[PDB]
Amino acid sequence: QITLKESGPGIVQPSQPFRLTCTFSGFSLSTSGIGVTWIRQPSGKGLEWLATIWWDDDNRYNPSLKSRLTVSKDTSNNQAFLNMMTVETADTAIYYCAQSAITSVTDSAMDHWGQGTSVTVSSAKTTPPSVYPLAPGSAAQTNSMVTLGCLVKGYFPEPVTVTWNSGSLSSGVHTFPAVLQSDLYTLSSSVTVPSSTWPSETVTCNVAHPASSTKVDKKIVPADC
Amino acid sequence: PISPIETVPVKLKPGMDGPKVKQWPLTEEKIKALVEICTEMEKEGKISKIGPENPYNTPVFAIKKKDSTKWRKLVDFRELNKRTQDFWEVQLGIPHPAGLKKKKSVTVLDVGDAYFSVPLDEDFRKYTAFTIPSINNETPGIRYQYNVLPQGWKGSPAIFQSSMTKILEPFKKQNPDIVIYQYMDDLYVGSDLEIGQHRTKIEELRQHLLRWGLTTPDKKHQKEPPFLWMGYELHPDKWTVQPIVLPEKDSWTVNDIQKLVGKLNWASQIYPGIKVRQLSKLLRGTKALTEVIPLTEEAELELAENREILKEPVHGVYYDPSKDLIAEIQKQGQGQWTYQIYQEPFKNLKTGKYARMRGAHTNDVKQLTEAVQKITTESIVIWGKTPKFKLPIQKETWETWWTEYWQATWIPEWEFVNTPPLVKLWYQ
Amino acid sequence: PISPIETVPVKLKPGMDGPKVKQWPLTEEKIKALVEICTELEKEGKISKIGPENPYNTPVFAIKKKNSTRWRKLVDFRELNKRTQDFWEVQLGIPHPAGLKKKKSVTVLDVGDAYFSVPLDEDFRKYTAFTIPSINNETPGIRYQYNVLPQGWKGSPAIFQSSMTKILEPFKKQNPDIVIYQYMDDLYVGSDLEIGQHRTKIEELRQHLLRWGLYTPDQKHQKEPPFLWMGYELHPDKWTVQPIVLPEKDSWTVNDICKLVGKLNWASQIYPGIKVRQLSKLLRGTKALTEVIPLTEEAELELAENREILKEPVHGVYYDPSKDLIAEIQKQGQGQWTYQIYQEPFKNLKTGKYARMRGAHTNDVKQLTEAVQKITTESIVIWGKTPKFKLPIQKETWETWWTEYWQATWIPEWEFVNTPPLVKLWYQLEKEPIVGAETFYVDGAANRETKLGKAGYVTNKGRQKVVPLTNTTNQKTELQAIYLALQDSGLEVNIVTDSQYALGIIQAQPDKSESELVNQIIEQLIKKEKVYLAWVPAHKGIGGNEQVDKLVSAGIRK
Amino acid sequence: DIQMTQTTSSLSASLGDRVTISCSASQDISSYLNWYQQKPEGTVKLLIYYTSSLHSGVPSRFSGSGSGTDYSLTISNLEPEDIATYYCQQYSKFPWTFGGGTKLEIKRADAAPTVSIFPPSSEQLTSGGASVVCFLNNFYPKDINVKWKIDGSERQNGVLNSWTDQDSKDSTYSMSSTLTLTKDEYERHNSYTCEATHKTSTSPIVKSFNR
DNA sequence: GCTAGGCGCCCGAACAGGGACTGT
DNA sequence: ACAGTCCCTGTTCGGGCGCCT
Ligand SMILES: [Mg+2]
Repeated sequence: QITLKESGPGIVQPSQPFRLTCTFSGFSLSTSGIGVTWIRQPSGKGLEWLATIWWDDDNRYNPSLKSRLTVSKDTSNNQAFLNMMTVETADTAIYYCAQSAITSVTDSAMDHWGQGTSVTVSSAKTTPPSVYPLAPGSAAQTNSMVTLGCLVKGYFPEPVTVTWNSGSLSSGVHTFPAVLQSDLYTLSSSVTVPSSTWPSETVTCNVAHPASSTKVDKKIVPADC
Repeated sequence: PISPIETVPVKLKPGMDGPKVKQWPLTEEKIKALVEICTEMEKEGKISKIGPENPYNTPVFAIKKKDSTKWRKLVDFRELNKRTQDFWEVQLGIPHPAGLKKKKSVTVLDVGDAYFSVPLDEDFRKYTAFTIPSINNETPGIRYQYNVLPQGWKGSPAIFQSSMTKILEPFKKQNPDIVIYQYMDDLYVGSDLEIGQHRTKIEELRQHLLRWGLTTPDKKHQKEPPFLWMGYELHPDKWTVQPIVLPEKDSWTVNDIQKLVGKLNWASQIYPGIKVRQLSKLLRGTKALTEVIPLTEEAELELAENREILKEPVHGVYYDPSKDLIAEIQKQGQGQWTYQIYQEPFKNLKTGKYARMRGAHTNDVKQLTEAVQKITTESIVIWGKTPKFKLPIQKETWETWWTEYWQATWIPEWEFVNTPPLVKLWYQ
Repeated sequence: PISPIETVPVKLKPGMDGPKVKQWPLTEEKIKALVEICTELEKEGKISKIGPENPYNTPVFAIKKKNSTRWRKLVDFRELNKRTQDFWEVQLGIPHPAGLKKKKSVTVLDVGDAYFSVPLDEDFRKYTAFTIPSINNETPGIRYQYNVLPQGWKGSPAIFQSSMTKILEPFKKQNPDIVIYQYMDDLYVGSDLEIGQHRTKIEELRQHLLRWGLYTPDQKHQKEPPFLWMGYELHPDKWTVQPIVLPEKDSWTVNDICKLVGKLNWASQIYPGIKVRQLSKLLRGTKALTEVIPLTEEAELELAENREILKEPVHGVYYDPSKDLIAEIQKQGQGQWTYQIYQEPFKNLKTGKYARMRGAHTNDVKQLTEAVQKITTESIVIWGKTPKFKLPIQKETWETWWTEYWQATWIPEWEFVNTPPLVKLWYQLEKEPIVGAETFYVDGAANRETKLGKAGYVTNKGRQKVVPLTNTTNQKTELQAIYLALQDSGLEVNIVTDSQYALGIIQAQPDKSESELVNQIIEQLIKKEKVYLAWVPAHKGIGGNEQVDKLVSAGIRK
Repeated sequence: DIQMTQTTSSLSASLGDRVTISCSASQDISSYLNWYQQKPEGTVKLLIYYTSSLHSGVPSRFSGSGSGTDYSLTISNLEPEDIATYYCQQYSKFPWTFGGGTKLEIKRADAAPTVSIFPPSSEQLTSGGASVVCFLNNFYPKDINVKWKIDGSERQNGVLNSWTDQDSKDSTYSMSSTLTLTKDEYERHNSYTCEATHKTSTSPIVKSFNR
């Protein structure tokens, strides 16, 4: 019955501060053994401990970031806070908040966790992606299976939805995770389908970018010659 | 100069004078703390400087409570407490709640400061004198005495009871399911509430006291490794009774049978239903110890029968609040200690086993003092009185270190005994 | 002058009156001398004429110094003292130069006319009344009473020390960086101030004491290394005990033994190893006072060995706070132990020796434990800190002992220094009955009304022996029977008693005792190879115990 | 500052196997270590606390052990869910520290990378850019390298990459490499060679195009 | 017709308490 | 079923010497 949900800004300007909210239920931040811990996890890396705020206000901070951290709490409404000052691109990560608790004389672990809020650090402005089809060029198709692609370049921010044929094709589909292209994001998706269906039957690439309210389709037309 | 409430007259036992006990050496760390806490009480006028004209004395030392880090002054008023045992015990004593033993959790608060607010009988003050020593006898000892109810004196809680019963009226009315007992500088508060909900209610009680002038030590709760503060509350139900048990075997040598009858003979004083004639028969002539004697059918009929009596309540053993309490400890090795509490020879009231502690870290002296405290605590809770101790150690040894591990507001009455392994009457 | 220090109140023991002791007629020669003295003390405010109303008197006779020829007023307060209340004496122990810290500038001061400078409780002076009989039996001698602390009175020391503590009290609150070792009327002052700012602080002190009436004569230790303090000599970095003159007489009376031993003990505080156990057993007895006693070779070797190590000029060093303490114990003669407390390799702070045998039947592990304890206390008193030990006992030896001993024991952090003779247990004891050995059944008995009794064993092998004894008791005979089964057996045995008295003395694994019977039983235990004792409840008719009972119980019955 | 390290970084195994994860401490932590499970999605759950105590709800096929400096997690018989990333956390001293994580995979028969390359779309070229995409789909195990070669000579400058997680269906991995140049930098050449080296074939799998 | 108070050591006497045995 | 003694061992204390002020 213990639940925890992080609240955040998701996208934060560099050098500005951010404030995460851990809204919980099921326990009180006033009971003897409870405390609320904040964990970070850079995209790709492992778990990093930030700080733990306890019922008796005897808080403990990560020595590397104590200068930019401040953990608060609203015991009344069951909320825990985490402020970070002068954030850098290095603070782009998923932040989790979990209910830490001291059970006995040796038992002390983070019993329950949250799903985490993603906070990314960038000046980049919400700009839509430019979609480019990928069809075997200079190499005509044989008689087996052909692999068509789709390139989603220069967008911000995450995420983007990629499907094929309005969601019809889903078997040999591979959508790769994006990467940073000068503050912008760039990803590609590939689809493999028997040569007996392309280009005899149309294959279109579906790209959705919620931030910019843009939805564009691009048909994978075969090579010029 | 402190409280306009009328002073209550206290007179020592007829034909007995005041305490004239000498002051034992004190370590610099304790003198330093003791000199400080004494200076402050002098300013506030709880304590007055005195000289040679006062023929009485008592010992003092300080203990650095791992409870709250902060030091505490302790005055060994055991002598004085005997000299005035008419005043607090028979005259005006604090009733005992049979229900405190019956609580899943009980916390204990140090309500000593509460006493520094009632004027002590102007005449009786001479007896509370004490001396502070100095490293390398640099200066004559600095002496003081009390002007207000002193901590660690059996009379203080007795006198302060009037106002104490009034400070508790509200809390006890809004929480009739909580038991509260006062024993000297301690308040034993026990509840059947959940642990975390108990911690709260205690914390609330501290407030209610604070709203009345009574301050109670601020106990620390560390957030690292050994979460010792989880032990702060006692659990009277979790307390067990270690019974006497006869070994179990198939191949009983001559030796084994001897010891098995020895123990059974000892135990015959506790349980009159122990017979050994049928079992001793196996040993008749001058046989060699190392000789597996077959256990007879009607012979092993008592071995498995007597043990069926060694798990029962002793013979109509009841506690008498009018007789003292005695307690014995026997070093059972590998860090284990057993104990027995009784008022009469073999009719004991409790028999238990004080299992080890990792904070003791192989130190016989440290474990014995902890055992003494642990046992005293249980005593106060269950019956409401400290037992006299028959300590399995040498005087010289105990008096050199017991203070280094003492962590209680009170000091029990003890004597030293050199009784060798009488018998493993208490098979651990 | 005199002091403006509030007077300390003194009473007489509950239900007693003052001293009304008659005065002896003194000689016109002695009388006239006292008159000058008293007119002087009266002139200086120390004493005062009392009225005819004062019914108290204590004996006062004059006595001359066999060197200066000066006569001195000597008042004998033996009776007053027997009636003066009890004081809780404030002096708690003498100070030791070993606890002194190295200070830049050191000065020592002495108070002149100390006692005669502190006022006596006005409601008590009447008891210090004394009279100076006149030359002729004509008119009553001059009557006087005391106004200052009477020389040789019970409260004079306790009252002066407290007074003195109050005087320094404020001064020490304003100079927390200057140590004042207050002892009777002698003051040691030391600090890390510059010779100039120091002497400017010392004068500041002398003028503060003069304010309270305490005079500090110019016969004080000003920049005078070594300083003569407490019977020692304080040098910049080293201190020496003042020349101890070992008494070397022709014949030796019991009294001369007491005069030698005490001076030896006094020296043992700084002199490496000093044994006394031996020549101390000379007065051993009821023979008192002046009675020549024959100095055995036992004592001769003691005196010779000591005079040698006492002829070795040694010293001590001061205490350094940062560097902890180390106490090293050495095992010497029967019950004689020697220790050296230091903080740096062979830089002794203080030495000493303990030889108290606690218990009738003890052993070397016990006594070592006893030495460690009394050393700790002694250190706590001089340094307020528990020292680290370097004991000559194997880590394994100790583990065995405390782990098997039923009594609780312990020893603070200690290292093992391998310097013989090492301390260890001389004989073990089987936890389990050994297989392939006679399992003896020993017992004894005796008659209180008579004096003698038998004692013996009955083994499983049918063997029996009963040796009768005279002037013995149950405890001795039941202890005798265990001695037999020891002599009458191999290297492996299984004795079996019915008395804890005997069993207990044994399990304790003693290696020394008071009575011989036990010294013999110990000698056997150390000689054998596998002993095992077992206990059985006597008079309960059990196994091989009945055999020895009836057999030895020729005095008792059933 | 207690450094917690899990030497074993990425570990593959099969359903039913027995796996043990090692967590080494930088100093004695007196058995004050907890174990965490983080599913591929991301949710984090507490398995074991205090070296070897199961948190209510975690299956019995989970068990911890270790002491002093060395600690180990043992999953008796792998189940589909188990295959995940595992973390050890120490709390005998703040700051609290976590291991390095040990990804638990699914063992599969080896497979080579199906390599496809793509000429910069026309639309991309119309803007003024040019990206040459090169997919390396479905292979085993993960370890793989890529090298770009323009008109013979190789170019390591301008190459982006993207690796995928072990597919939860066929247990394979995939990678996407993209060489981005300019409209000029691109047209000013002819042969663009995508080369991929996997453990399956000694010969690097190569795919190229011209003009 | 010469101190007091304090600490130390060594010694033996008186005490005190726990056990064990003898007599109604 | 002890009451009345006797043993034995551990502690306390009074005495004398040492040393100090
Ligand atoms: Mg017998």
